[PDB]
Amino acid sequence: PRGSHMNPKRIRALKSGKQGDGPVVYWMSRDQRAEDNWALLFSRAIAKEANVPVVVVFCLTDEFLEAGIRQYEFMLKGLQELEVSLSRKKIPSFFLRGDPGEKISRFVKDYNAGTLVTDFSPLRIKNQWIEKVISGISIPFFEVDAHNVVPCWEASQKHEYAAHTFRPKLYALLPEFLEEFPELEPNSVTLSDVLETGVKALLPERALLKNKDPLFEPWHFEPGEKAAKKVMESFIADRLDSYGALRNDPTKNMLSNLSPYLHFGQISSQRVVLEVEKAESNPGSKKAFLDEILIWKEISDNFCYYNPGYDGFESFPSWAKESLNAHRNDVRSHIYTLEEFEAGKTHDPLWNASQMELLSTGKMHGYTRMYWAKKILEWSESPEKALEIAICLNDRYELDGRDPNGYAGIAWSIGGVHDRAWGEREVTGKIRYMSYEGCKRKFDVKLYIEKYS
DNA sequence: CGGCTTCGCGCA
DNA sequence: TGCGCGAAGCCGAT
Ligand SMILES: Cc1cc2nc3c(=O)[nH]c(=O)nc-3n(C[C@H](O)[C@H](O)[C@H](O)COP(=O)(O)OP(=O)(O)OC[C@H]3O[C@@H](n4cnc5c(N)ncnc54)[C@H](O)[C@@H]3O)c2cc1C
Repeated sequence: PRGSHMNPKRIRALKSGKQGDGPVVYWMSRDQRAEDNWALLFSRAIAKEANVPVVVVFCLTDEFLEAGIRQYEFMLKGLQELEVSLSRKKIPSFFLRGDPGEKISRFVKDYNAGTLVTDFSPLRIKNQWIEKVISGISIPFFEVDAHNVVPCWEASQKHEYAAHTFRPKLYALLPEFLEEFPELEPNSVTLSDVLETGVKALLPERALLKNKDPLFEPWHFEPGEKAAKKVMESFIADRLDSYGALRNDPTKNMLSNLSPYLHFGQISSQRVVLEVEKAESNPGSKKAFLDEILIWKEISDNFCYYNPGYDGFESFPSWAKESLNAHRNDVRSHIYTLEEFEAGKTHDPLWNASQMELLSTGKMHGYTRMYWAKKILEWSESPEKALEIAICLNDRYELDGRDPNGYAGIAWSIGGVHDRAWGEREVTGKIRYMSYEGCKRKFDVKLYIEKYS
């Protein structure tokens, strides 16, 4: 519907109805940014065709209490910045509190909205909210993929077994869907209290040391749309060249460090891709980084979109389910409870340091996250309980948590999703093994351990 | 049947 | 350090 720099395959109809006479509403959830946002861009273009203004609505659920302050403050601080950015474009933004199923339905009826638009998330709860909203409105309802370069439903119509089968499908579609963004045209027809409330409720559950001092260090990542672009620029200028060689060395700060911003949608992944492609850097680094942000990120969306049990044992490939089941009665060399993992009270100082990097920074290094989750399986009572422990700690403490990438990455580590079978072992069966000595031969483990006590 | 993210391991 | 191989199962291939 309408457009010049607008591929209509990025948009799909969720509900048919008679377009009302009122404003077009972008229900923003996953992509909390004003620039490089196809969902906001398509809402703007729709509003222009109907000769009405575009508005933005955001509903804050009670689901923040299940995580921590660190995610709550990162999102809210960024949202305070976004509120101003939209204001400059004469686009009003309304922030609701409660269940989106009821509030968004009510918001469209009370403000006489003409069209409703939302962005795309493959997670179960978003689909739940959408179905409730559909049953509570009569205006058309659209969905736009503003998070993936190639729309999730276009890249593939099925669960992809591996990156080597998904890669050619995804990259074949890049010349069509990888394109520059148009400017957001302003409207022509023209929070801080929520933040103090949520913190007061989340203070009793704060991660604290033995000195009653909080563990989280908030200065490693400034939230917001402007900071995200700043992190992207310094990556291309200072880190991209060495990425290909040092990306898996957790003693070196060579990752992009973009994942917190990407998760809350404060920066567009397509934007990162556009700028990295144009950079003249190590071709091996660019290929490695573009592979991660394109293939692996968007195959995580694919995984959750086509496996609604994406966070459960049932979603593992049959060979992994058969192997792990056979080893359910094997004696584990160690058994730790969730609380003992959470506090870093295992026998393994490398594991403990990884959990400490997570507790202190809210961003565990990408390489050690594999080691971290595989030892949770190795030292747990059962595969299901390891999945519970890993998902729990990931979503509680990772700034980028509660994300398709986390479920796919944990399912890769514990259940062999998007991996293959390896040598038979006790307890972990044919799931890929990673060892302390394997890490010693790859990077300075003692240095990593010492930085994080 | 070729060859698989991120493996360990032997060996330059 | 980097490379090649081993141990495994299966997908798209033919
Ligand atoms: C056990 C486990 C849990 C994970 N949990 C999360 C999570 O909660 N949130 C999250 O965003 N990522 C998660 N990942 C993926 C990966 O570890 C992080 O995306 C990465 O560490 C973020 O740092 P970065 O942006 O510097 O990564 P970079 O090396 O700079 O990569 C750039 C971007 O590529 C994407 N990417 C990189 N590696 C992967 C991967 N394996 N799968 C999917 N996308 C990837 C991410 O969007 C990332 O931000 C998890 C991986 C594992 C093994």
